[PDB]
Amino acid sequence: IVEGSDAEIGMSPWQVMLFRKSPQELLCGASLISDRWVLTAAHCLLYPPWDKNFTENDLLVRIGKHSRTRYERNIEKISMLEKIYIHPRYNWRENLDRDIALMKLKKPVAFSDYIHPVCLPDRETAASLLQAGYKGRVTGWGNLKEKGQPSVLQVVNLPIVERPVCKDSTRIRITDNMFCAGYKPDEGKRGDACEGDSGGPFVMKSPFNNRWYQMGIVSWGEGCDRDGKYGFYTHVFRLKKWIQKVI
Amino acid sequence: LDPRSFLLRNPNDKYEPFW
Amino acid sequence: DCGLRPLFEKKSLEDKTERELLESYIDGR
Repeated sequence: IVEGSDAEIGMSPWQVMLFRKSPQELLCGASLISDRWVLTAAHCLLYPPWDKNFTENDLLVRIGKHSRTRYERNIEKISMLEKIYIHPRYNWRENLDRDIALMKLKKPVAFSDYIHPVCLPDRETAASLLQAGYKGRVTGWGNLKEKGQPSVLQVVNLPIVERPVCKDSTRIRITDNMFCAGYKPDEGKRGDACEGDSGGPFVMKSPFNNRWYQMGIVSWGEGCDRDGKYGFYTHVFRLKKWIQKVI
Repeated sequence: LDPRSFLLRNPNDKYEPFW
Repeated sequence: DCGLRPLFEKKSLEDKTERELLESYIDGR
């Protein structure tokens, strides 16, 4: 995350780190939606033109983290995936359309102060909050630009941008399963997701029940925090039937 | 087309990151 | 009991920026 801040302890208890077994290494972000499932971007597990195609075992899921590096001895939990499900119609060929994936953790993920699931939106919740101008929050241990990579979870709030502005910011074909966010050129401020933040949740707090909902998944961008450019996110609510289904 | 790449207009491809 | 943070909502504590969050939906100042 660019132009963010260090997260507070227990601010994002659903935040999950996708960790490379060997070479050990941070893959992407993710989110806990149940006590056995994890949400993330399909392209964190499957990107052929770059020969990326991780299996259930080349992987490890780390929950309740704060420090990007350290093994947080009695607060973090590690698990192994029992299976991965990529959206059958994920388009890594055209523009990262339907960039989604679940991970039936193989062993339960007992919760605690730093481990708690985020809510998945309902048609009405999505309806009232997914509006240009409404701010959302993205977290990740991503790049601090285009100490380049942080030491503790980063966080930043970004307004939703109207589809037309989003479309004429790029030459890639935007679909209905995406939405973009960030401040405008003139707005007089920045911030953005960046490399390493992918698969990370984009959340909003519902002013009606005072609950946090995952509206999107960090998918792609064009550079990091450049003027006239925006971050693209998977539209979680439009892909919800697919989610219920594999669950 | 990940966050860290660039524009597709004339040049129809790209390279992976590093570092 | 999803979306309710044990260290913030469950104890009635607000994080230092969820405030700049709630203010966007109604429009502050």
